Amino acid sequence: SALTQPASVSGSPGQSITISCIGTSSDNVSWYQHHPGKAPKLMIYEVDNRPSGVSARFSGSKSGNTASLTISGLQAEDEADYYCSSYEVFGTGTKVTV
Amino acid sequence: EVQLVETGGGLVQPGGSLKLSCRASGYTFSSFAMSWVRQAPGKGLEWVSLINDRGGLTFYVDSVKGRFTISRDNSKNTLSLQMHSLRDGDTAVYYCATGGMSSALQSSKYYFDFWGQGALVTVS
Amino acid sequence: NLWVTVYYGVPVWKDAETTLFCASDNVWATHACVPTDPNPQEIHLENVTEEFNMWKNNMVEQMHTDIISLWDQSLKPCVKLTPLCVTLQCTNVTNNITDDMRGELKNCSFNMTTELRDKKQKVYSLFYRLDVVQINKEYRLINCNTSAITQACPKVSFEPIPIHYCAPAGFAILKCKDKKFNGTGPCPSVSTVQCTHGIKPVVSTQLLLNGSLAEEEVMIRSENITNNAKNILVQFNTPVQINCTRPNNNTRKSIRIGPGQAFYATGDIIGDIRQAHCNVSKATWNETLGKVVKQLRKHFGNNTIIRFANSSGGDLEVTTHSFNCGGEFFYCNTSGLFNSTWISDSITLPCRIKQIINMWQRIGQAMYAPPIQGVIRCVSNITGLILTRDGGSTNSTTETFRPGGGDMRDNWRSELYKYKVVKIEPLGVAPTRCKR
Amino acid sequence: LGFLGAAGSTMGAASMTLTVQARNLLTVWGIKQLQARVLAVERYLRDQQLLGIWGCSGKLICCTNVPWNSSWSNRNLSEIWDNMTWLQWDKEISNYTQIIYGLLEESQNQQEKNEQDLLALD
Amino acid sequence: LGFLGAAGSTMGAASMTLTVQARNLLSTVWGIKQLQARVLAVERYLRDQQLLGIWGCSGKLICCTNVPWNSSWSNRNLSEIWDNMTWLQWDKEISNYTQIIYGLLEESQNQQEKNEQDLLALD
Amino acid sequence: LGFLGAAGSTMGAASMTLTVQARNLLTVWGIKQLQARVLAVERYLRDQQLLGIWGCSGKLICCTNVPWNSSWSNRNLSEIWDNMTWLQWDKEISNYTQIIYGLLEESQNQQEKNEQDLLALD
Amino acid sequence: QVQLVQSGAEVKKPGASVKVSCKASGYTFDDYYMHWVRQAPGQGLEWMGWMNPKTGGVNYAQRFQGRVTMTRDRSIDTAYMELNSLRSDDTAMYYCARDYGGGYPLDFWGQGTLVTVSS
Ligand SMILES: *[C@@H]1O[C@H](CO)[C@@H](O[C@@H]2O[C@H](CO)[C@@H](O[C@@H]3O[C@H](CO)[C@@H](O)[C@H](O)[C@@H]3O)[C@H](O)[C@H]2NC(C)=O)[C@H](O)[C@H]1NC(C)=O
Ligand SMILES: *[C@@H]1O[C@H](CO)[C@@H](O[C@@H]2O[C@H](CO)[C@@H](O)[C@H](O)[C@H]2NC(C)=O)[C@H](O)[C@H]1NC(C)=O
Ligand SMILES: *[C@@H]1O[C@H](CO)[C@@H](O[C@@H]2O[C@H](CO)[C@@H](O)[C@H](O)[C@H]2NC(C)=O)[C@H](O)[C@H]1NC(C)=O
Ligand SMILES: *[C@@H]1O[C@H](CO)[C@@H](O[C@@H]2O[C@H](CO)[C@@H](O)[C@H](O)[C@H]2NC(C)=O)[C@H](O)[C@H]1NC(C)=O
Ligand SMILES: *[C@@H]1O[C@H](CO)[C@@H](O[C@@H]2O[C@H](CO)[C@@H](O)[C@H](O)[C@H]2NC(C)=O)[C@H](O)[C@H]1NC(C)=O
Ligand SMILES: *[C@@H]1O[C@H](CO)[C@@H](O)[C@H](O)[C@H]1NC(C)=O
Ligand SMILES: *[C@@H]1O[C@H](CO)[C@@H](O)[C@H](O)[C@H]1NC(C)=O
Ligand SMILES: *[C@@H]1O[C@H](CO)[C@@H](O)[C@H](O)[C@H]1NC(C)=O
Ligand SMILES: *[C@@H]1O[C@H](CO)[C@@H](O)[C@H](O)[C@H]1NC(C)=O
Ligand SMILES: *[C@@H]1O[C@H](CO)[C@@H](O)[C@H](O)[C@H]1NC(C)=O
Ligand SMILES: *[C@@H]1O[C@H](CO)[C@@H](O)[C@H](O)[C@H]1NC(C)=O
Ligand SMILES: *[C@@H]1O[C@H](CO)[C@@H](O)[C@H](O)[C@H]1NC(C)=O
Ligand SMILES: *[C@@H]1O[C@H](CO)[C@@H](O)[C@H](O)[C@H]1NC(C)=O
Ligand SMILES: *[C@@H]1O[C@H](CO)[C@@H](O)[C@H](O)[C@H]1NC(C)=O
Ligand SMILES: *[C@@H]1O[C@H](CO)[C@@H](O)[C@H](O)[C@H]1NC(C)=O
Ligand SMILES: *[C@@H]1O[C@H](CO)[C@@H](O)[C@H](O)[C@H]1NC(C)=O
Ligand SMILES: *[C@@H]1O[C@H](CO)[C@@H](O)[C@H](O)[C@H]1NC(C)=O
Ligand SMILES: *[C@@H]1O[C@H](CO)[C@@H](O)[C@H](O)[C@H]1NC(C)=O
Ligand SMILES: *[C@@H]1O[C@H](CO)[C@@H](O)[C@H](O)[C@H]1NC(C)=O
Ligand SMILES: *[C@@H]1O[C@H](CO)[C@@H](O)[C@H](O)[C@H]1NC(C)=O
Ligand SMILES: *[C@@H]1O[C@H](CO)[C@@H](O)[C@H](O)[C@H]1NC(C)=O
Ligand SMILES: *[C@@H]1O[C@H](CO)[C@@H](O)[C@H](O)[C@H]1NC(C)=O
Ligand SMILES: *[C@@H]1O[C@H](CO)[C@@H](O)[C@H](O)[C@H]1NC(C)=O
Ligand SMILES: *[C@@H]1O[C@H](CO)[C@@H](O)[C@H](O)[C@H]1NC(C)=O
Repeated sequence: SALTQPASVSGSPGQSITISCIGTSSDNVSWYQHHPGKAPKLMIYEVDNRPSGVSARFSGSKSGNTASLTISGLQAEDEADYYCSSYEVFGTGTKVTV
Repeated sequence: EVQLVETGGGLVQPGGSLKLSCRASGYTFSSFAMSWVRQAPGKGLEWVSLINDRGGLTFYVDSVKGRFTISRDNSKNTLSLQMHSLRDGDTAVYYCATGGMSSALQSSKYYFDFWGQGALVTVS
Repeated sequence: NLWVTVYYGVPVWKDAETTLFCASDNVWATHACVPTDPNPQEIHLENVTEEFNMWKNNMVEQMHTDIISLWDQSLKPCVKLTPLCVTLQCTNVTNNITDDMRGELKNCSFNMTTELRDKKQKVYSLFYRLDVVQINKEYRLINCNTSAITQACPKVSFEPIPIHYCAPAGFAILKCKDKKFNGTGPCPSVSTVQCTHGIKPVVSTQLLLNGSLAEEEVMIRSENITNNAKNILVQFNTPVQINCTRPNNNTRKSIRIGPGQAFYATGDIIGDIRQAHCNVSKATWNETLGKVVKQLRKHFGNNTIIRFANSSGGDLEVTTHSFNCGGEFFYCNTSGLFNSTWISDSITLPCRIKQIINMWQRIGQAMYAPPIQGVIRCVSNITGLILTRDGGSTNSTTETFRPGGGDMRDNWRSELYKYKVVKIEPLGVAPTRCKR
Repeated sequence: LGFLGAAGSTMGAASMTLTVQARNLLTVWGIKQLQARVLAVERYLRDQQLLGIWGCSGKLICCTNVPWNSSWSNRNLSEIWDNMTWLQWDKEISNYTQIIYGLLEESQNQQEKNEQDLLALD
Repeated sequence: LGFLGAAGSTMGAASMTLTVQARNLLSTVWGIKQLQARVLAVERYLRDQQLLGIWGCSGKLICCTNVPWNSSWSNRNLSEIWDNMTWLQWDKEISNYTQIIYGLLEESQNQQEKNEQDLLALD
Repeated sequence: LGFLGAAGSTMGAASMTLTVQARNLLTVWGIKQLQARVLAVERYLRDQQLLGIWGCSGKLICCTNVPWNSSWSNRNLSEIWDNMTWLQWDKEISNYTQIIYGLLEESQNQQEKNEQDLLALD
Repeated sequence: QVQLVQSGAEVKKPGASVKVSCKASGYTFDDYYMHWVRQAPGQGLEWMGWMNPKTGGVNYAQRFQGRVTMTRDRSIDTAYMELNSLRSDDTAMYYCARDYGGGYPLDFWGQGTLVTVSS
């Protein structure tokens, strides 16, 4: 497919912005966080499930034809590019600038 | 409807022996218990006999406990009552009824749903 | 009022993972299997719909474990060819050689041990070009730096024999009798059986060989048809006839190597050396691929171009169709069968033979297949395919399918997809009107 | 029909054929067959002991003295025995199953004591 | 006499020693062989006990049942069956009819269990 | 009180906890564990057969027809059921247990013959 | 702790080939698929393919078919990715990611190598 993501999300700590993966099929939606200079990591295993050892601040959800990642509060440490994925298809990247 | 059609008859010696038969229709035969209830000519009702759904269980009043045999043939949907010896107090119209007992699996009854037209047994 | 009544023997079961046992009428189906009653029983369950999932069925894992264990046991009371890792002096074979097997069979002489330790003997054997790597015309066997090698016993046959997996007492095997069953989900037609049907433990990749055909139409079975990482099992409605041969008139020599141990080696090829080609019926194969495409269109769309191409790469066991034919291990080049574009005579496959086989993709345990004398015929029925789907497509109206496999469990999933094992729980309670 | 044949039949019909299921409760494969046989014996004996402590030893249809609590299931007899199968019932009462077992055990204990006291009334 | 002592005795005399032959049913190549033998003995005992259980004879050595005897199986009188015959000759005589008797006993117990359940339904 | 919790308790108090202590009675390492499990099964079956031949099958508290002989223990019912534990009692009458069991078997044999005759008297 | 360590950065000329290694540690290599993915020079992540080391099987993205060869050496648990006929579009960060059991979860993602293509 062709996943579409919001290029830039802005805010400040406690805003709790949400990132939306437009165009995904149902089930097995994964989320990845990419820090420039470091290799990425897997934030959401499938729709909402999260890897052991990752903060509870990240929580996924689905809205039928749309998936989303909810951050409980934009802590200063958490700025990066977030990619949603269904199978091999990657989005365009959401520049989460504080 | 549910129809219970007795045949039997009534002309019996005071020390004789008779058999009544009763056919049933309009419902599932093998799932109801059956009974015989007698009514003397001009007096009230008396329960006589009770048979389970499967025909294995018989119950009688004490006055006929050693004389009457109640039996059921589920395959032909018939009930029968064999009377031996008898006595002068046995003058009555006998009725089949569906009810009076139920298996543990099904709901309780302890009452009679449908009563047949019956047959008159008179001991000369 | 209602009271609790206890019932023992109620027809209740739950999914469970237990150990099943072998029954049968040799590497497989050995004397440790109990004999099979010639009268099977199948107690059809009317009004029962059960959920099946062939991709998490633990009797496939049990089947795999039993096959590995039987394979390992059959090689134990046999000759270990540790002294055979010596420096080989090999020359090419030019006696009546054809133009196809050019540089494939090599005549190799070496100093072999004999009955007495004090003496050595100069002996010669023919080896294929896949079982010889070039140290520094000096050659060694391919296994000598990775594996210990055991020779298979000459009196043990590699022919598959049907094995029935039977449940122990207290457990039951439920068979799905539906004809459109796709491997997952509810099955409205379930029967309980004492044991499974006769399952031949056939070892193959790329294409599936002998087995049970689909009853109505070609079935496409996958855990997730849209997920690239999963294999697609294609079960044929009609078999495709395949005739594989080893036309070389071979012979077997017995080289004594120790106190009662012997090595069986190739001696010479009486007559012309020709390629061990294999022929698959062409019209039947095309008709079958047409059926496969027609079934795939129900999952990918009726406006999608279906392409077949050969394996993208990997070990010989997965890029070619491996199988055991008459005791020889064939690796046939099926890149003449997966070459097509579908828009909405016979086929001859070259093959190679390998004598040094590392089965089940393990490291450390190699086996030497002793050569079989005489020509070798195999006539068999292709009953299914293992396909994968190429990912990362940029042309959205076409899909490319390539053969795959190599994980032998995905072969047995083509046979155990109808069966589930359940645990019986005969004890239960229910309300009744009776009171103790 | 044969083994588990009544599974799709109603509870009041499947309960008529309890002996059919009851009679079917009793190196690579040497140790595996031995473990399977010991497992089958252990499960059968655990079920028989569990019936024993309830006072239901030797019977397949055993009536007890534990009243039915409407919180476990409030469906009447015409919906349980005539319009339901055993598998559906097992799903329905699974959560409360252990609770029922506990009450059954307790009931037998009281009825085991009381009967003993009657045998002491000279 | 102990185990199998009443083997040549008449069944009348032998029936009084049933406990003696009842207690003798219960007690890596040799490890697997002996565990197979012990499990075999346990399974045979439990099959016999389950078979008695489904007949309504659990816990009994002499169990009377409600199945009539059929002259076709054997027309012998009790003065020959119990007083002039051993269990071996008997068992050989009614070998061809054993399965029929077992089926009748099973059906009789099923009918009796349903009858007992109904007799407790009545209030 | 869990498994063996009444071990130091009064016999008349320990006699209410029979169920807890009855429910808990049921390659080389595989052979060892199978030997232990088969041994546990055989001990359970020997105890159950021994109860069976006494006519006590399916019961935990079984009254019998064998009178108590003062020689085994000339102790009044209070000293046994109110003051002693089962361990002290088991030590007290261990010498005679093989006698007692034998008598029990004999009484059941007589009882069975008696039952047989009554079922025929008719 | 599972780790995946990759070779250092490399600079190649157009037409040359590049072999990127990925050594796995902390888990059984044979049981989990390896996935090779591009970062692309300032664009989002682009998946190129996976390899099943137990059999050696490979699955290449259609756009890279014929150009990329995937292999492994199971004796020291290292995967290899060979790119032939490099072009200026191929300069990127390249990563090896283990698979989460089966399916497409890329879990452990290695450290990455920068392949630079220039004249
Ligand atoms: C799929 O099934 C076919 C047909 O059963 C298999 O062909 C059979 O292969 C066996 C060897 O695996 C043949 O055995 C040989 O038979 C000849 C008969 O003279 C004998 O000389 C040899 O010593 C050996 O016993 C068998 O005859 C042959 N059957 C037929 C009808 O050709 C085939 O091998 C099976 N597939 C696979 C992958 O093994
Ligand atoms: C498989 O097909 C090939 C090709 O048609 C067959 O080859 C023929 O073989 C015979 C000898 O058996 C030769 O006389 C012919 O000239 C060959 N024809 C060719 C090369 O076109 C082969 O026999 C077939 N075999 C099977 C059943 O193994
Ligand atoms: C493989 O060999 C079989 C025989 O082993 C061939 O079978 C013959 O097929 C023809 C039609 O093609 C029939 O007329 C004959 O009756 C068959 N003979 C026998 C002995 O069965 C078969 O043709 C060959 N298959 C392929 C694909 O080449
Ligand atoms: C799949 O088929 C292709 C052709 O479509 C084969 O590619 C040839 O491979 C040989 C070496 O094996 C090269 O010498 C040729 O140049 C290749 N040809 C082309 C057009 O690329 C490939 O080997 C086959 N793969 C298999 C059988 O695994
Ligand atoms: C399997 O068969 C294919 C086609 O039959 C082979 O591809 C040929 O390989 C030769 C060897 O160099 C090339 O010269 C031809 O140009 C190729 N033909 C085509 C149509 O591409 C392939 O190499 C074979 N597989 C293996 C592993 O050798
Ligand atoms: C993939 O298959 C599993 C099991 O068969 C199923 O539960 C799941 O929903 C499927 N998922 C997809 C389409 O993402
Ligand atoms: C055998 O033939 C092949 C053909 O390529 C050649 O490479 C090899 O060197 C030959 N071996 C000898 C010993 O001549
Ligand atoms: C056998 O050994 C001798 C030395 O003992 C050596 O000269 C000869 O090359 C060896 N044989 C072969 C085939 O290499
Ligand atoms: C073993 O030898 C082969 C020669 O084909 C070589 O490719 C491989 O790397 C070697 N492996 C080991 C573990 O030595
Ligand atoms: C497989 O069949 C079941 C039952 O019909 C259905 O639930 C499931 O979605 C099917 N899968 C596909 C891919 O059609
Ligand atoms: C091959 O197909 C034929 C069709 O008649 C069938 O009879 C035969 O059993 C099949 N052989 C195997 C090995 O399955
Ligand atoms: C291999 O070499 C030996 C050397 O004596 C020769 O006799 C034999 O014929 C050769 N084998 C073949 C198949 O040409
Ligand atoms: C044979 O194969 C070709 C491959 O393109 C296909 O187009 C054609 O329709 C097939 N013919 C039949 C009769 O199936
Ligand atoms: C493969 O496909 C081409 C068409 O793309 C066809 O012409 C050729 O004959 C095929 N090659 C084979 C089967 O080796
Ligand atoms: C192979 O050749 C030998 C000659 O030594 C001959 O006796 C035999 O019959 C041949 N076998 C076959 C299958 O052609
Ligand atoms: C299945 O249910 C039907 C009614 O839907 C009933 O007539 C039939 O007897 C049932 N079959 C079994 C085997 O219980
Ligand atoms: C058992 O408990 C679960 C969770 O509390 C509940 O969802 C389910 O409905 C219960 N099962 C029943 C009532 O059969
Ligand atoms: C054997 O038979 C004789 C009479 O024939 C009898 O006295 C004796 O007791 C029998 N032996 C036994 C052990 O029953
Ligand atoms: C006795 O057996 C005969 C045939 O063996 C049969 O016809 C008869 O009905 C049986 N009578 C019974 C069971 O009373
Ligand atoms: C039993 O029958 C035999 C003849 O077979 C006869 O001698 C004996 O007196 C009979 N006994 C009785 C009690 O009828
Ligand atoms: C121990 O004995 C004391 C009296 O000596 C009593 O209060 C207590 O309950 C006993 N505990 C147990 C577990 O029997
Ligand atoms: C009680 O025990 C004594 C000693 O063991 C024994 O001699 C005596 O006979 C027994 N009592 C009776 C009533 O038999
Ligand atoms: C039992 O005997 C003891 C002996 O000390 C005595 O103290 C107690 O009162 C007796 N109990 C009775 C007779 O109930
Ligand atoms: C039981 O016997 C042993 C050995 O004869 C003896 O020491 C002990 O005192 C006896 N116990 C009783 C309670 O008689």
